[PDB]
Amino acid sequence: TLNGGITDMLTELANFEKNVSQAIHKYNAYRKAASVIAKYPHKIKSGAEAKKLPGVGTKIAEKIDEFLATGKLRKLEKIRQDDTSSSINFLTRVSGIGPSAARKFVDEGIKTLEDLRKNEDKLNHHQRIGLKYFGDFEKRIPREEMLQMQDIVLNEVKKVDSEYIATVCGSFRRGAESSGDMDVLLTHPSFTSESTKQPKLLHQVVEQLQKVHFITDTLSKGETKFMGVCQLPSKNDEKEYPHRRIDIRLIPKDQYYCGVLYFTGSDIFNKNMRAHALEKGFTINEYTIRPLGVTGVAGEPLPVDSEKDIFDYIQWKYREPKDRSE
DNA sequence: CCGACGACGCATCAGC
DNA sequence: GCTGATGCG
DNA sequence: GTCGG
Ligand SMILES: Nc1ccn([C@H]2C[C@H](O)[C@@H](COP(=O)(O)OP(=O)(O)OP(=O)(O)O)O2)c(=O)n1
Ligand SMILES: [Cl-]
Ligand SMILES: [Cl-]
Ligand SMILES: [Cl-]
Ligand SMILES: [Mg+2]
Ligand SMILES: [Mg+2]
Ligand code: NA
Ligand code: NA
Repeated sequence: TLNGGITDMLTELANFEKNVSQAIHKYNAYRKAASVIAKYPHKIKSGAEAKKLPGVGTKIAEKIDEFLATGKLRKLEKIRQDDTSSSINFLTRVSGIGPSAARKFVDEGIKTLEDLRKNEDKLNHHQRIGLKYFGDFEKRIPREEMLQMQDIVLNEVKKVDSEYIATVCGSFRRGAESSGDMDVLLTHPSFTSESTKQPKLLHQVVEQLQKVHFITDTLSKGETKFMGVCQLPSKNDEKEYPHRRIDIRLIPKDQYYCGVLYFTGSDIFNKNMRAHALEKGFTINEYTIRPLGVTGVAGEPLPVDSEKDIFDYIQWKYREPKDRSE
């Protein structure tokens, strides 16, 4: 990767601001600069060259100059030395521990993996599962395994009701050679924006995937969103596969294209696109694109029959999923 | 200078 | 119990 | 932290 040293430094700065400083706009600003530098097709030679890119300003250009000249950033060398920041940064790597809980735990003297294991009684359900699979959740998923997982989910949903449609989204749909988790978009004709003609539509799918021992744990579960844990079956005498994170989102069937646009991401791509929509006078969520009125209040949903229709409303050329990895 | 920075589901808690 | 705010994702 | 107006 052409500018990997720079984008790694900006990512570490972003994480510092989110986890330690609890400065979410600085977190998003460093992420935006790292994203625009990541796609820049030249090896950056100066901070001035980088400042030409949108989202890189004076402060980050100065940090890039320091990094290019020395290979390091003093500000980060200090943060890495700092016990409190280091402990907080670590604890947020556990799923369900965010910046607030991480600082609370560090305040109570809970600062290592050992400390967490000893104090399991102070964790909520999600954090408990995140700790149990801390090691597994740090591993990437090879695309070959993503394909096996897709084949299980799609076949088990079909067994519940052949009218379900399950689509694997996220980085998988963008063509990534490895993924951090599996994201599944689910639809069923009995659930539309107009009516819900069947209860338990997500529940029945979750139950079936549990019955065949694919889903192993639940982090959170409502009528439309499931967050949990899953695992591929292994063969005789084979080492078990790592446990993996799985997210399932049931979307109204008539709102599939807004839903698949949202669930394909990337998250930075959606933020860029939704910000552009606002500049163009629309608001986009996972259900609808609506116009903004003279006062800025959302109007009625606009008709959408393809992902491209949403790009057309905001005057963007269509971008295939593989070109949305921002 | 200075306001705005994407949009939302589920879990948890405070206050009533 | 319900409603609203906050955390986390 | 950055940017548009
Ligand atoms: N704050 C966020 C977080 C995520 N998503 C989205 C964009 C996605 O593509 C997606 C699926 O979520 P993931 O967190 O699982 O991210 P990815 O699938 O894109 O990458 P990976 O899971 O490989 O890390 O959620 C979004 O719009 N806003
Ligand atoms: Cl901030
Ligand atoms: Cl460094
Ligand atoms: Cl809506
Ligand atoms: Mg994903
Ligand atoms: Mg996910
Ligand atoms: Na710039
Ligand atoms: Na976390």
